[PDB]
Amino acid sequence: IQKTPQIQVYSRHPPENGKPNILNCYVTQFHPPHIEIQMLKNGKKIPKVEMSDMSFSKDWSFYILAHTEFTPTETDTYACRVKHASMAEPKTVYWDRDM
Amino acid sequence: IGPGRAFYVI
Amino acid sequence: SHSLRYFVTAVSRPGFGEPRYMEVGYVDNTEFVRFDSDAENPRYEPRARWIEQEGPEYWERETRRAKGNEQSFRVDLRTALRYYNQSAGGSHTLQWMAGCDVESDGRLLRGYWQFAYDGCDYIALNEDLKTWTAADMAAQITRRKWEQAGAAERDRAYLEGECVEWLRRYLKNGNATLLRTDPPKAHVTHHRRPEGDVTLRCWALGFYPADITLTWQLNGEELTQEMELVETRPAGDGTFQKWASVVVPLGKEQKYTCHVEHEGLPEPLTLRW
Repeated sequence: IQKTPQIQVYSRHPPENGKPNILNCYVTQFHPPHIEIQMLKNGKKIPKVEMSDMSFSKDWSFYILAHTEFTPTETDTYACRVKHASMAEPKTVYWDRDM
Repeated sequence: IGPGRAFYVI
Repeated sequence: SHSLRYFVTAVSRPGFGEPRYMEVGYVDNTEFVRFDSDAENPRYEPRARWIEQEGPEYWERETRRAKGNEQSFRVDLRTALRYYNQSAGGSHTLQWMAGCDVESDGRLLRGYWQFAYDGCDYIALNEDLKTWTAADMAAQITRRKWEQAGAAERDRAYLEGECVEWLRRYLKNGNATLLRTDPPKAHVTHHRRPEGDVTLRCWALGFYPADITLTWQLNGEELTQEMELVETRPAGDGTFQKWASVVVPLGKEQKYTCHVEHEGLPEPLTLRW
């Protein structure tokens, strides 16, 4: 219904093991506005995540950003799962650090 | 400072 | 060239009490003010460190303005249910964008004022700022109402007046992060693929402001529908990121060229692999 979100998971800086960073889950280009966005580390939910950048694509589709401070480790796995009305079931997207 | 609808309703 | 832009949204929630009204303000690509009707004791708050030292007479006036608008949108919402004959069971979405594009010399280039219902365009102020453009026969009802009432004039006065005046004022207090242009960090990467060829991805990192074009060339010819492209994304340091990639034959990765144009580039970059 009315556009399907485009989820991207990435970091502020190119990642380096052991050095503090910020994890962004950028969800964009969707409608209707109501949407839920969870950040997952190894499958359990991360407690405090901030929401920023609500806008319209000059054609009114919505935009919203989720971010969190984290430290990349070789053994940990990150992901963002987003559920939208145009979508049958919540889509989980995994961070890959080598884009 | 933002704009105001000024109660110009549809 | 600078712009002051405001994004307004009101969404109904049937059964779930009063609808949600919110406002977000931007200068260029920088957020600085916020409003949300689901916060208890809904008041206006600063979203950029350089604005917070505006005074209480400012914020109270901004609280007054929003709350006033909150009412118009609730009333506007129910009107939508009659222009279109829709169920009183479902929730709907009403959008609103208003702003101005101002040249560095204080002159404006463009001013916006325009509404959208349920994610689709509805009514919009024309470039010349004199008459309204109504999308359908449901929206044209409003046009006549606002033409006779001389609505377009008042709307025009904000854009021409207060918008320009407050941008000039905004641009002197937050110039540290607003009056800045930061150059892109570009390069090309190679990735082998299972399918037997190669993916070349062109990167542009850490630039500001957010306006940027990323492009691929196969000896002078552009492969627009061949590249895959993500939307400009915030890096969260005031800077932005973006990339675009194509698929090339093993052995011919070096025939393809990548270009980056931005303010932060004295001369437009050219990259290969």
